[PDB]
Amino acid sequence: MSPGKPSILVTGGAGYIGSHTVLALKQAGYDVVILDNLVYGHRDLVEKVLQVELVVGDTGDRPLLDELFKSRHFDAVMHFSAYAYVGESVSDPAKYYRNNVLGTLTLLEAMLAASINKFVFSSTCATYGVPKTVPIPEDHPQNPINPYGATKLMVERILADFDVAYGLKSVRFRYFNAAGANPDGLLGEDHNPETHLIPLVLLTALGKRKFISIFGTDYPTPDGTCIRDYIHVNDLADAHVLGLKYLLKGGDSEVFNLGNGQGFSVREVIAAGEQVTGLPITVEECDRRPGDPPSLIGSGEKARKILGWQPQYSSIKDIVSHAWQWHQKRHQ
Ligand SMILES: NC(=O)c1ccc[n+]([C@@H]2O[C@H](COP(=O)([O-])OP(=O)(O)OC[C@H]3O[C@@H](n4cnc5c(N)ncnc54)[C@H](O)[C@@H]3O)[C@@H](O)[C@H]2O)c1
Ligand SMILES: O=c1ccn([C@@H]2O[C@H](COP(=O)(O)OP(=O)(O)O[C@H]3O[C@H](CO)[C@@H](O)[C@H](O)[C@H]3O)[C@@H](O)[C@H]2O)c(=O)[nH]1
Repeated sequence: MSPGKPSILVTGGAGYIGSHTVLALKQAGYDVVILDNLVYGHRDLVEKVLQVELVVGDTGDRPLLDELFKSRHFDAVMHFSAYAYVGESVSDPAKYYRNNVLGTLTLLEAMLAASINKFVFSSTCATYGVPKTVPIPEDHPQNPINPYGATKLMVERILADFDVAYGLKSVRFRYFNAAGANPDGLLGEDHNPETHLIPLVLLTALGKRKFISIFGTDYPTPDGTCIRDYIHVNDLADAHVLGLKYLLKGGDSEVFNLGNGQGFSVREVIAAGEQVTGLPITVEECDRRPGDPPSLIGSGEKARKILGWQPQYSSIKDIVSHAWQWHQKRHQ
Protein backbone atom coordinates (compact mmCIF):
# COMPACT_ATOMS: atom_id res chain seq x y z
CA MET A 1 0.00 0.00 0.00
CA SER A 2 2.61 2.65 0.98
CA PRO A 3 4.60 3.26 -2.22
CA GLY A 4 8.17 3.00 -0.95
CA LYS A 5 8.10 0.28 1.68
CA PRO A 6 9.28 -3.27 0.91
CA SER A 7 6.58 -5.85 1.65
CA ILE A 8 7.76 -9.03 3.41
CA LEU A 9 5.85 -12.23 4.11
CA VAL A 10 7.09 -14.02 7.26
CA THR A 11 5.95 -17.62 7.63
CA GLY A 12 6.20 -18.79 11.23
CA GLY A 13 6.13 -15.18 12.42
CA ALA A 14 4.03 -16.09 15.45
CA GLY A 15 6.76 -18.37 16.83
CA TYR A 16 9.93 -17.82 18.83
CA ILE A 17 12.58 -16.74 16.32
CA GLY A 18 10.10 -15.36 13.81
CA SER A 19 8.36 -12.97 16.22
CA HIS A 20 11.69 -11.38 17.11
CA THR A 21 12.54 -11.09 13.43
CA VAL A 22 9.18 -9.46 12.70
CA LEU A 23 9.86 -6.87 15.42
CA ALA A 24 13.25 -6.01 13.90
CA LEU A 25 11.75 -5.88 10.39
CA LYS A 26 8.95 -3.50 11.39
CA GLN A 27 11.39 -1.41 13.38
CA ALA A 28 13.69 -1.27 10.32
CA GLY A 29 10.87 0.05 8.11
CA TYR A 30 9.34 -3.01 6.38
CA ASP A 31 5.68 -3.89 5.92
CA VAL A 32 5.24 -7.37 7.30
CA VAL A 33 2.43 -9.88 6.91
CA ILE A 34 2.67 -13.04 9.01
CA LEU A 35 1.56 -16.44 7.74
CA ASP A 36 1.30 -18.89 10.65
CA ASN A 37 -0.94 -21.85 11.35
CA LEU A 38 -0.71 -21.35 15.14
CA VAL A 39 0.16 -25.01 15.82
CA TYR A 40 2.95 -23.68 18.09
CA GLY A 41 2.96 -19.86 17.73
CA HIS A 42 0.84 -17.38 19.71
CA ARG A 43 -1.82 -15.12 18.24
CA ASP A 44 -1.92 -12.83 21.31
CA LEU A 45 1.75 -11.88 20.93
CA VAL A 46 1.22 -10.98 17.26
CA GLU A 47 -1.91 -8.95 17.94
CA LYS A 48 -0.75 -7.04 21.02
CA VAL A 49 3.05 -6.77 20.48
CA LEU A 50 3.90 -7.11 16.80
CA GLN A 51 0.78 -5.34 15.49
CA VAL A 52 0.95 -6.66 11.92
CA GLU A 53 -1.47 -8.57 9.75
CA LEU A 54 -1.76 -12.22 10.75
CA VAL A 55 -2.91 -14.72 8.11
CA VAL A 56 -3.78 -17.96 9.90
CA GLY A 57 -3.03 -20.80 7.51
CA ASP A 58 -0.60 -23.43 6.32
CA THR A 59 2.44 -22.95 4.07
CA GLY A 60 1.38 -26.21 2.38
CA ASP A 61 -2.03 -24.76 1.40
CA ARG A 62 -1.54 -23.88 -2.28
CA PRO A 63 -5.06 -22.42 -2.82
CA LEU A 64 -4.52 -20.09 0.17
CA LEU A 65 -1.06 -19.05 -1.05
CA ASP A 66 -2.35 -18.30 -4.58
CA GLU A 67 -5.04 -16.00 -3.13
CA LEU A 68 -2.54 -14.38 -0.77
CA PHE A 69 0.15 -13.63 -3.35
CA LYS A 70 -2.53 -12.18 -5.66
CA SER A 71 -4.12 -9.98 -2.97
CA ARG A 72 -0.91 -8.17 -2.00
CA HIS A 73 2.49 -7.50 -3.52
CA PHE A 74 5.47 -9.04 -1.70
CA ASP A 75 9.15 -8.38 -2.36
CA ALA A 76 10.41 -11.35 -0.32
CA VAL A 77 9.46 -14.31 1.88
CA MET A 78 11.15 -15.34 5.13
CA HIS A 79 10.41 -18.93 6.07
CA PHE A 80 10.60 -19.84 9.77
CA SER A 81 7.67 -22.22 9.52
CA ALA A 82 8.62 -25.82 10.46
CA TYR A 83 8.36 -28.58 13.02
CA ALA A 84 11.57 -28.87 15.03
CA TYR A 85 11.27 -31.53 17.80
CA VAL A 86 14.18 -33.86 17.00
CA GLY A 87 12.85 -36.80 19.03
CA GLU A 88 9.45 -36.59 17.35
CA SER A 89 11.13 -36.45 13.93
CA VAL A 90 12.65 -39.88 14.66
CA SER A 91 9.28 -41.22 15.96
CA ASP A 92 7.10 -39.76 13.22
CA PRO A 93 9.17 -38.63 10.21
CA ALA A 94 6.19 -38.62 7.80
CA LYS A 95 4.81 -35.47 9.43
CA TYR A 96 8.27 -33.86 9.28
CA TYR A 97 8.84 -34.53 5.59
CA ARG A 98 5.26 -33.33 4.92
CA ASN A 99 5.55 -30.09 6.86
CA ASN A 100 9.22 -29.22 6.36
CA VAL A 101 9.81 -30.42 2.76
CA LEU A 102 6.38 -30.54 1.06
CA GLY A 103 5.27 -27.39 2.83
CA THR A 104 8.34 -25.50 1.67
CA LEU A 105 8.11 -26.79 -1.90
CA THR A 106 4.49 -25.66 -2.13
CA LEU A 107 5.47 -22.23 -0.80
CA LEU A 108 8.33 -21.96 -3.30
CA GLU A 109 6.14 -22.91 -6.30
CA ALA A 110 3.49 -20.32 -5.38
CA MET A 111 6.23 -17.70 -4.98
CA LEU A 112 7.59 -18.40 -8.43
CA ALA A 113 4.11 -18.19 -9.97
CA ALA A 114 3.75 -14.77 -8.32
CA SER A 115 7.25 -13.79 -9.57
CA ILE A 116 8.64 -13.40 -6.02
CA ASN A 117 12.27 -14.53 -6.31
CA LYS A 118 13.84 -13.65 -2.93
CA PHE A 119 13.81 -16.15 -0.06
CA VAL A 120 15.36 -16.42 3.40
CA PHE A 121 15.38 -19.92 4.86
CA SER A 122 15.68 -21.06 8.52
CA SER A 123 18.12 -23.96 8.32
CA THR A 124 20.13 -25.51 11.15
CA CYS A 125 23.48 -26.83 12.23
CA ALA A 126 21.68 -30.18 12.66
CA THR A 127 22.38 -30.48 8.90
CA TYR A 128 26.09 -31.01 9.62
CA GLY A 129 25.64 -34.06 11.83
CA VAL A 130 28.74 -35.07 13.80
CA PRO A 131 31.29 -32.30 13.21
CA LYS A 132 34.93 -32.96 12.54
CA THR A 133 36.31 -29.50 13.40
CA VAL A 134 34.99 -26.68 15.54
CA PRO A 135 34.05 -23.82 14.95
CA ILE A 136 32.18 -25.37 11.99
CA PRO A 137 32.67 -23.57 8.64
CA GLU A 138 29.86 -23.33 6.09
CA ASP A 139 31.66 -25.78 3.75
CA HIS A 140 31.76 -28.62 6.31
CA PRO A 141 30.04 -31.75 4.89
CA GLN A 142 26.39 -32.24 5.81
CA ASN A 143 25.46 -35.69 7.15
CA PRO A 144 22.38 -35.18 9.35
CA ILE A 145 21.61 -37.99 11.77
CA ASN A 146 17.88 -37.46 12.35
CA PRO A 147 14.98 -36.81 9.96
CA TYR A 148 14.64 -33.19 11.13
CA GLY A 149 18.18 -32.37 9.97
CA ALA A 150 17.54 -34.34 6.77
CA THR A 151 14.41 -32.28 5.98
CA LYS A 152 16.41 -29.05 6.32
CA LEU A 153 19.17 -30.43 4.09
CA MET A 154 16.61 -31.45 1.44
CA VAL A 155 15.25 -27.89 1.27
CA GLU A 156 18.77 -26.45 0.99
CA ARG A 157 19.25 -28.70 -2.06
CA ILE A 158 15.87 -27.69 -3.54
CA LEU A 159 16.81 -24.01 -3.16
CA ALA A 160 20.06 -24.57 -5.05
CA ASP A 161 18.29 -26.29 -7.97
CA PHE A 162 15.55 -23.62 -7.97
CA ASP A 163 18.31 -20.97 -8.28
CA VAL A 164 19.75 -22.78 -11.30
CA ALA A 165 16.36 -23.23 -12.96
CA TYR A 166 14.33 -20.19 -12.00
CA GLY A 167 16.75 -17.60 -10.60
CA LEU A 168 15.43 -17.92 -7.04
CA LYS A 169 17.87 -15.98 -4.84
CA SER A 170 17.95 -17.33 -1.32
CA VAL A 171 19.84 -16.72 1.90
CA ARG A 172 20.13 -19.92 3.93
CA PHE A 173 20.83 -19.35 7.63
CA ARG A 174 22.08 -22.29 9.71
CA TYR A 175 21.18 -21.29 13.26
CA PHE A 176 22.90 -22.75 16.28
CA ASN A 177 21.00 -22.73 19.62
CA ALA A 178 18.56 -19.80 19.54
CA ALA A 179 18.23 -18.27 23.01
CA GLY A 180 17.29 -15.13 24.87
CA ALA A 181 14.36 -12.79 24.61
CA ASN A 182 13.50 -9.25 23.60
CA PRO A 183 15.46 -7.06 26.09
CA ASP A 184 12.27 -5.27 27.17
CA GLY A 185 10.31 -8.46 27.93
CA LEU A 186 7.86 -7.96 25.05
CA LEU A 187 8.61 -11.33 23.41
CA GLY A 188 10.33 -14.58 24.21
CA GLU A 189 10.33 -18.35 23.97
CA ASP A 190 6.98 -20.01 24.69
CA HIS A 191 7.13 -23.64 23.50
CA ASN A 192 4.48 -26.10 24.66
CA PRO A 193 5.84 -28.50 25.48
CA GLU A 194 9.22 -26.89 26.26
CA THR A 195 12.30 -29.03 25.62
CA HIS A 196 15.17 -26.54 25.33
CA LEU A 197 17.80 -26.27 28.03
CA ILE A 198 17.71 -22.58 28.96
CA PRO A 199 13.90 -22.31 29.40
CA LEU A 200 13.89 -25.59 31.33
CA VAL A 201 16.67 -24.29 33.62
CA LEU A 202 14.71 -21.10 34.29
CA LEU A 203 11.37 -22.85 34.82
CA THR A 204 13.11 -24.98 37.44
CA ALA A 205 14.21 -21.83 39.27
CA LEU A 206 10.64 -20.50 38.94
CA GLY A 207 9.27 -23.57 40.70
CA LYS A 208 7.43 -24.67 37.54
CA ARG A 209 9.68 -27.74 37.23
CA LYS A 210 10.99 -29.65 40.23
CA PHE A 211 14.47 -30.27 38.76
CA ILE A 212 16.64 -29.90 35.65
CA SER A 213 17.97 -33.08 34.08
CA ILE A 214 21.45 -33.12 32.57
CA PHE A 215 21.45 -35.48 29.59
CA GLY A 216 24.84 -37.14 29.91
CA THR A 217 27.82 -36.39 32.11
CA ASP A 218 30.42 -38.60 30.36
CA TYR A 219 31.01 -36.85 27.03
CA PRO A 220 34.56 -36.27 25.69
CA THR A 221 34.23 -32.68 27.01
CA PRO A 222 36.29 -30.69 29.58
CA ASP A 223 33.44 -30.92 32.13
CA GLY A 224 31.76 -34.03 30.68
CA THR A 225 28.59 -32.35 29.37
CA CYS A 226 27.57 -31.16 25.88
CA ILE A 227 28.72 -27.81 24.52
CA ARG A 228 26.47 -25.59 22.40
CA ASP A 229 26.83 -22.22 20.67
CA TYR A 230 23.94 -20.16 22.09
CA ILE A 231 22.93 -17.18 19.95
CA HIS A 232 20.60 -14.39 21.09
CA VAL A 233 17.35 -14.16 19.17
CA ASN A 234 17.73 -10.34 18.76
CA ASP A 235 21.09 -11.10 17.14
CA LEU A 236 19.44 -13.64 14.80
CA ALA A 237 16.78 -11.04 13.95
CA ASP A 238 19.49 -8.53 12.99
CA ALA A 239 21.11 -11.03 10.60
CA HIS A 240 17.74 -11.56 8.92
CA VAL A 241 17.29 -7.82 8.30
CA LEU A 242 20.82 -7.70 6.88
CA GLY A 243 20.20 -10.82 4.78
CA LEU A 244 16.97 -9.32 3.44
CA LYS A 245 18.62 -6.02 2.53
CA TYR A 246 21.50 -7.96 0.97
CA LEU A 247 19.04 -9.73 -1.38
CA LEU A 248 16.98 -6.67 -2.30
CA LYS A 249 20.27 -5.02 -3.36
CA GLY A 250 20.78 -8.02 -5.71
CA GLY A 251 22.88 -10.42 -3.65
CA ASP A 252 23.55 -13.88 -5.00
CA SER A 253 22.35 -16.91 -3.07
CA GLU A 254 24.40 -17.48 0.09
CA VAL A 255 24.59 -19.71 3.15
CA PHE A 256 25.70 -18.38 6.58
CA ASN A 257 26.17 -19.96 9.97
CA LEU A 258 24.58 -17.77 12.64
CA GLY A 259 26.54 -18.40 15.84
CA ASN A 260 28.90 -16.60 18.19
CA GLY A 261 31.83 -18.98 17.69
CA GLN A 262 31.82 -19.54 21.48
CA GLY A 263 30.44 -22.60 23.24
CA PHE A 264 28.91 -23.14 26.68
CA SER A 265 28.53 -26.52 28.38
CA VAL A 266 25.31 -27.65 30.02
CA ARG A 267 26.95 -27.13 33.42
CA GLU A 268 27.96 -23.56 32.57
CA VAL A 269 24.40 -22.82 31.49
CA ILE A 270 23.00 -24.14 34.78
CA ALA A 271 25.59 -22.05 36.64
CA ALA A 272 24.64 -18.99 34.57
CA GLY A 273 21.03 -19.50 35.62
CA GLU A 274 21.94 -19.87 39.31
CA GLN A 275 23.79 -16.50 39.24
CA VAL A 276 21.16 -14.58 37.20
CA THR A 277 18.24 -15.88 39.25
CA GLY A 278 19.97 -16.14 42.63
CA LEU A 279 17.58 -19.05 43.25
CA PRO A 280 18.36 -22.74 43.90
CA ILE A 281 18.15 -25.13 40.95
CA THR A 282 17.77 -28.83 41.76
CA VAL A 283 19.92 -30.83 39.33
CA GLU A 284 19.67 -34.51 38.39
CA GLU A 285 22.34 -36.24 36.34
CA CYS A 286 20.75 -38.52 33.78
CA ASP A 287 21.64 -40.63 30.80
CA ARG A 288 22.70 -39.30 27.43
CA ARG A 289 20.01 -38.28 24.98
CA PRO A 290 20.50 -40.31 21.77
CA GLY A 291 22.04 -38.35 18.90
CA ASP A 292 23.60 -35.45 20.85
CA PRO A 293 27.07 -34.64 19.49
CA PRO A 294 29.49 -33.51 22.23
CA SER A 295 30.28 -30.02 20.88
CA LEU A 296 28.52 -27.86 18.28
CA ILE A 297 30.05 -24.41 17.65
CA GLY A 298 29.62 -22.29 14.53
CA SER A 299 32.00 -19.90 12.82
CA GLY A 300 30.18 -16.64 12.19
CA GLU A 301 32.97 -15.07 10.12
CA LYS A 302 31.24 -15.26 6.73
CA ALA A 303 28.14 -13.49 8.05
CA ARG A 304 30.33 -10.91 9.78
CA LYS A 305 32.38 -10.34 6.63
CA ILE A 306 29.63 -10.41 3.99
CA LEU A 307 26.58 -8.96 5.81
CA GLY A 308 28.35 -6.83 8.41
CA TRP A 309 26.67 -8.87 11.14
CA GLN A 310 27.95 -8.11 14.64
CA PRO A 311 26.19 -10.06 17.39
CA GLN A 312 25.44 -7.72 20.33
CA TYR A 313 24.45 -10.18 23.09
CA SER A 314 27.08 -12.92 23.00
CA SER A 315 27.55 -13.36 26.77
CA ILE A 316 25.63 -16.19 28.44
CA LYS A 317 24.65 -13.80 31.24
CA ASP A 318 22.97 -11.38 28.81
CA ILE A 319 21.18 -14.31 27.12
CA VAL A 320 20.02 -15.87 30.40
CA SER A 321 19.01 -12.49 31.97
CA HIS A 322 16.72 -11.59 29.07
CA ALA A 323 15.19 -15.09 29.11
CA TRP A 324 14.75 -14.88 32.90
CA GLN A 325 12.98 -11.54 32.54
CA TRP A 326 10.60 -12.99 29.93
CA HIS A 327 9.82 -16.24 31.78
CA GLN A 328 8.91 -14.45 35.04
CA LYS A 329 6.30 -12.39 33.15
CA ARG A 330 4.99 -14.97 30.68
CA HIS A 331 4.98 -18.20 32.73
CA GLN A 332 3.75 -16.72 36.07
N1 LIG B 1 14.60 -22.79 18.25
C1 LIG B 1 15.98 -23.07 17.75
O1 LIG B 1 16.85 -23.31 18.51
C2 LIG B 1 16.32 -23.04 16.27
C3 LIG B 1 17.56 -23.86 16.01
C4 LIG B 1 17.92 -24.05 14.54
C5 LIG B 1 16.81 -24.15 13.56
N2 LIG B 1 15.61 -23.46 13.94
C6 LIG B 1 14.59 -23.38 12.93
O2 LIG B 1 14.15 -21.93 12.99
C7 LIG B 1 12.61 -21.94 12.60
C8 LIG B 1 11.87 -21.30 13.71
O3 LIG B 1 12.36 -21.93 14.96
P1 LIG B 1 11.37 -21.70 16.32
O4 LIG B 1 12.04 -22.12 17.59
O5 LIG B 1 10.96 -20.23 16.35
O6 LIG B 1 10.07 -22.66 16.19
P2 LIG B 1 8.54 -22.16 16.59
O7 LIG B 1 7.68 -23.39 16.71
O8 LIG B 1 8.48 -21.34 17.88
O9 LIG B 1 8.08 -21.20 15.30
C9 LIG B 1 7.60 -21.90 14.16
C10 LIG B 1 6.22 -21.25 13.83
O10 LIG B 1 5.80 -21.88 12.48
C11 LIG B 1 4.34 -22.28 12.71
N3 LIG B 1 4.18 -23.37 11.73
C12 LIG B 1 4.66 -24.61 11.81
N4 LIG B 1 4.32 -25.26 10.72
C13 LIG B 1 3.62 -24.45 9.92
C14 LIG B 1 3.01 -24.55 8.66
N5 LIG B 1 3.06 -25.83 7.89
N6 LIG B 1 2.39 -23.50 8.16
C15 LIG B 1 2.33 -22.35 8.81
N7 LIG B 1 2.89 -22.22 10.00
C16 LIG B 1 3.54 -23.23 10.57
C17 LIG B 1 4.30 -22.62 13.95
O11 LIG B 1 3.01 -22.31 14.56
C18 LIG B 1 5.33 -21.57 14.69
O12 LIG B 1 4.57 -20.37 15.07
C19 LIG B 1 12.29 -23.24 12.46
O13 LIG B 1 12.29 -23.57 11.08
C20 LIG B 1 13.43 -24.11 13.18
O14 LIG B 1 13.48 -25.36 12.54
C21 LIG B 1 15.15 -23.56 15.36
O1 LIG C 1 16.45 -30.67 29.71
C1 LIG C 1 17.65 -30.62 28.95
C2 LIG C 1 17.66 -30.07 27.67
C3 LIG C 1 18.88 -30.06 26.97
N1 LIG C 1 19.98 -30.57 27.53
C4 LIG C 1 21.16 -30.54 26.86
O2 LIG C 1 21.47 -29.10 26.49
C5 LIG C 1 21.90 -29.06 25.28
C6 LIG C 1 20.98 -28.19 24.42
O3 LIG C 1 19.83 -28.99 24.19
P1 LIG C 1 18.46 -28.34 23.51
O4 LIG C 1 18.07 -27.05 24.23
O5 LIG C 1 17.36 -29.37 23.54
O6 LIG C 1 18.86 -27.90 21.97
P2 LIG C 1 19.71 -28.80 20.87
O7 LIG C 1 19.50 -30.29 21.06
O8 LIG C 1 21.17 -28.54 20.96
O9 LIG C 1 19.11 -28.30 19.39
C7 LIG C 1 18.56 -27.01 19.19
O10 LIG C 1 19.45 -26.27 18.31
C8 LIG C 1 19.76 -27.15 17.07
C9 LIG C 1 20.47 -26.38 16.12
O11 LIG C 1 21.81 -26.45 16.51
C10 LIG C 1 18.49 -27.73 16.37
O12 LIG C 1 18.83 -29.09 15.97
C11 LIG C 1 17.22 -27.72 17.17
O13 LIG C 1 16.18 -27.04 16.31
C12 LIG C 1 17.23 -27.09 18.51
O14 LIG C 1 16.29 -27.78 19.44
C13 LIG C 1 21.90 -30.62 24.73
O15 LIG C 1 23.30 -31.03 24.86
C14 LIG C 1 21.12 -31.28 25.46
O16 LIG C 1 21.46 -32.76 25.62
C15 LIG C 1 19.91 -31.08 28.77
O17 LIG C 1 20.87 -31.54 29.30
N2 LIG C 1 18.77 -31.11 29.46
